[PDB]
Amino acid sequence: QPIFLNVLEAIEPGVVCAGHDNNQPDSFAALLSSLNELGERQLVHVVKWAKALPGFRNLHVDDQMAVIQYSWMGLMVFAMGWRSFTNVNSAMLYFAPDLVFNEYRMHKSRMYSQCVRMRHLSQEFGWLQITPQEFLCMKALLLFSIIPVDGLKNQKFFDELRMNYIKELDRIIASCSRRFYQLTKLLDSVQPIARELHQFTFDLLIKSHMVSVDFPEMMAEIISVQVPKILSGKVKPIYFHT
Ligand SMILES: C[C@]12CCC(=O)C[C@@H]1CC[C@@H]1[C@@H]2CC[C@]2(C)[C@@H](O)CC[C@@H]12
Repeated sequence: QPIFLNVLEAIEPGVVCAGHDNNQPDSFAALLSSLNELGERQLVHVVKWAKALPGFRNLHVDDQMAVIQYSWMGLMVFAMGWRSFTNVNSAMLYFAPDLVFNEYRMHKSRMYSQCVRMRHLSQEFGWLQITPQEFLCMKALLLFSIIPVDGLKNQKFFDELRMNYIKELDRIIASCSRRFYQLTKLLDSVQPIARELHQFTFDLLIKSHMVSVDFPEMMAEIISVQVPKILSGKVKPIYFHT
């Protein structure tokens, strides 16, 4: 109904295929290379989504790219959890229409423990009865949920932007106080999942040539330049709850 939800609903990216050959057997190299390629493809959509968000041009240009390059993992995981919930009721991880992870592929990817936590996130959309509007509002907040400890180039504009995206989530929610507690808690729970994936993908990139896993260009750069800033503690998530 407001101008805010109109925009989020209008800019929400469509379907993104991974390009996975489902005829080949489920090897560690094949699954991860297809996930990597899906990441490269989704990263193009996340950029164009982010730039079309209300007030996103208020940020400094370096801060615009920085906030995208830090928050992409959590954003994509959260959207994937939503796809998994809506399509297959959180039974499998719906990374893309041509890349759906069953229990076997959770195991063959050597990421079973991480896939379990992502499936658990997907089940929370069902357990908490999250609406599409709450999903979109929450997802938009995740873009503004990880920053350098030293701060951004223009920190005031980020703070003002983050404040307003919190306000919009509180609005579309509305002893209802428990709701906001729960949604903030669910948003916080994305961050530990994203950190495990940051560690996994970083380790995988280092050893990629040995295990024949293919990393595309933007993924290789971001995982080698931006992700280690997060893993070294220079860049950290903004939690709601301590
Ligand atoms: C973001 C992606 C791809 C987009 C998505 O739907 C969620 C998914 C979560 C796991 C990521 C994957 C991109 C490729 C990664 C980073 C692998 O290198 C290891 C974990 C994978």
